[PDB]
Amino acid sequence: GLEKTVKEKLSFEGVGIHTGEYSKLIIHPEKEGTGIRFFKNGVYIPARHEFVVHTNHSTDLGFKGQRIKTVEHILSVLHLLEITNVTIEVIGNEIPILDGSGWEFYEAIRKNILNQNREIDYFVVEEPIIVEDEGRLIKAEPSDTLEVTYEGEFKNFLGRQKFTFVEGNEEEIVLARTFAFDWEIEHIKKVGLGKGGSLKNTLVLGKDKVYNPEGLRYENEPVRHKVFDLIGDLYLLGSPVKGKFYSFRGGHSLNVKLVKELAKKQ
Ligand SMILES: CCCCCCCCCCCCCCCC(=O)O
Ligand SMILES: CCCCCCCCCCCCCC(=O)O
Ligand SMILES: [Cl-]
Ligand SMILES: [Zn+2]
Ligand SMILES: [Zn+2]
Repeated sequence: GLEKTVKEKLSFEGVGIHTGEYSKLIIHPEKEGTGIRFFKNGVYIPARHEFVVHTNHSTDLGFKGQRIKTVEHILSVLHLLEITNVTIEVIGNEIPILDGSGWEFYEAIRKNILNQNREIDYFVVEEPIIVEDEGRLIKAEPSDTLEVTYEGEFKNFLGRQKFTFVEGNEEEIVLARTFAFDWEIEHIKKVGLGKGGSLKNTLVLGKDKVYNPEGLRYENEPVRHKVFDLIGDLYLLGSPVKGKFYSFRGGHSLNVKLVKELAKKQ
């Protein structure tokens, strides 16, 4: 595939799920070889693993005193559409959560793609690798196409379920929303996070119920979202990725761990 950017600048605004503050981003086109980078208060923050500063409840990046929380959804959409050269100006300290999925990002960007004059140099997983953390595990192996499987084991009605993404099925995960278990909301609030969360941007699940009146978009929306999250974190490798991944109860922390190990080996 050819490197790509946007035909014209695109903007999105709303509240940050964690800061609860107003935030906006403006995606500006860039020439070939530029890569993906954020811009905040005068500083450019490359969308790469070296700049990750936090991974609990979101993937946050930072450089020279400037931080941007929750980049996983916008990066996932960019990765899925193979947008390789753009500057994402950010107003605020976090990417707007919108409806909790990548839908708005996806539909807007997909309609404004601009192919460029340069072949994409994909990050190709060369050899099998596995990272673990108290039961949680992620395995990556060679593959000509990006394939991502997530298997969860939930302590509620969801039980054990899995979902596999394969190239071409982007629409099957870009609508999956951010979720959250009622028994964990106090903690999230207590650690200074989740200030902008609401039934409008997050699926709240109980031991045996779904609080949102709209219910789940798919019986397995949570695992679909996890796949969506992992795909965004994988883009932190600096280039579109080709490989087969299997995540069992993985989260941002483990996702970034895998990314750093892959980058290290290669
Ligand atoms: C670990 C990942 C997730 C990010 C989740 C942040 C969102 C915080 C939750 C806010 C929802 C509050 C809803 C009130 C509780 C209720 O109705 O039972
Ligand atoms: C179903 C749409 C209704 C809006 C969703 C209701 C959830 C909002 C409650 C959290 C907002 C309060 C933030 C705070 O804790 O100060
Ligand atoms: Cl925490
Ligand atoms: Zn926590
Ligand atoms: Zn997410």
